[PDB]
Amino acid sequence: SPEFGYWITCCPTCDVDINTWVPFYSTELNKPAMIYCSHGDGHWVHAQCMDLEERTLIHLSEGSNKYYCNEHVQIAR
Amino acid sequence: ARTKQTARK
Ligand SMILES: [Zn+2]
Ligand SMILES: [Zn+2]
Repeated sequence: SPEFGYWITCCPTCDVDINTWVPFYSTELNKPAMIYCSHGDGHWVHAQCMDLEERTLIHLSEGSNKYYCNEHVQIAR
Repeated sequence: ARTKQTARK
C-alpha cells in the first residue's frame, strides 16, 4: 500500500502532515518513521510525534519489546 | 517493536 497508513493523524498532537512533512530521523527520506503501539487492538503512530529520540526508536526496532504510545503508556495493562 | 522506515540507508 506504499503510503496508505503513513499519513494518518496518529494522536491529538500529531505534527505529521502529507503537505508539510520533511525527514527528521537519519533513517527517513520520503516517509515518516512509525512505531506500533500494542495498546488494545494496537495502532500505528509516528515516532516523531512521540518525541522518541532516534537511538530509542532504533533500539525498539531492533528488539522484541512492545511499545506503548504516550496516550496509552500509563494504562493498567 | 514493529516499526517502519527504521532501516539504515
Ligand atoms: Zn503523528
Ligand atoms: Zn497507543
